[PDB]
Amino acid sequence: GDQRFGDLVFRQLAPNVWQHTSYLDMPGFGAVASNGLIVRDGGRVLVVDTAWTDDQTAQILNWIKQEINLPVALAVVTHAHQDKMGGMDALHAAGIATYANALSNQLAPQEGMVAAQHSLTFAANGWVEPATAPNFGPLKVFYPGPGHTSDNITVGIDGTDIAFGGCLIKDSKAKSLGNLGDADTEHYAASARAFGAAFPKASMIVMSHSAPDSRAAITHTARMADKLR
Ligand SMILES: Cc1cc2oc(=O)cc(CP(=O)(O)O)c2cc1C
Ligand SMILES: [Zn+2]
Ligand SMILES: [Zn+2]
Repeated sequence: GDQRFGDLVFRQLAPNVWQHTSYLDMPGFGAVASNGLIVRDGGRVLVVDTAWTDDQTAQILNWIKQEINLPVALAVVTHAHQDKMGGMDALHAAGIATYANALSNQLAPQEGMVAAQHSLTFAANGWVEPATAPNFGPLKVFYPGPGHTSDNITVGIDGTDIAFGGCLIKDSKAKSLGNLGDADTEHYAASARAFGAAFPKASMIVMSHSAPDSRAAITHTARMADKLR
């Protein structure tokens, strides 16, 4: 199931979808895994989230070249923290068009991140304004409200049972909501439930720091966030 490729791990989730996993030593927390996605859409590849670092992200591109061998048309990154945007320079060095929530791009410099080239904006109901996400193919981008961060976004993969919650969603056995340093504790619970409601048929919930889980990940994350109120 898991394919080790250098210091990264890749796991196929569906015929056209793989999870990428990279690791960073956090003093006091061990070597922390972070997950993103790789999607083949016909003759091109779409990426959700970088790895923690430029070098790791270049290795994702190397894995794509060896295992898929199609151009990477774009990447979308799901908030302005290192696990999701730390490898932006590697995407730009490779010539890949990059997208993030406008707010993520605004926050990127102060977070020590490099902004994506393009900014996504969202309707009042949370769905991305399609003009800002051209050529996204099966990627359906949804802003659920502030939670893990104020800028966190989520992605469903049309034609699959997969939805990606990023750092907003924790697994059904998680003991905490993780890093709340930039979290909106008041709105977290509602944002988690809004993610589930935006992707009601998604049976495989992919997230940043745990293996894919059932929809119980959503209901359990929302119960834990209730305590922050
Ligand atoms: C323990 C911990 C602390 C953190 O402090 C930060 O400032 C940013 C992150 C990355 P995050 O997972 O929040 O996107 C972070 C991650 C972990 C595990
Ligand atoms: Zn984060
Ligand atoms: Zn995280």
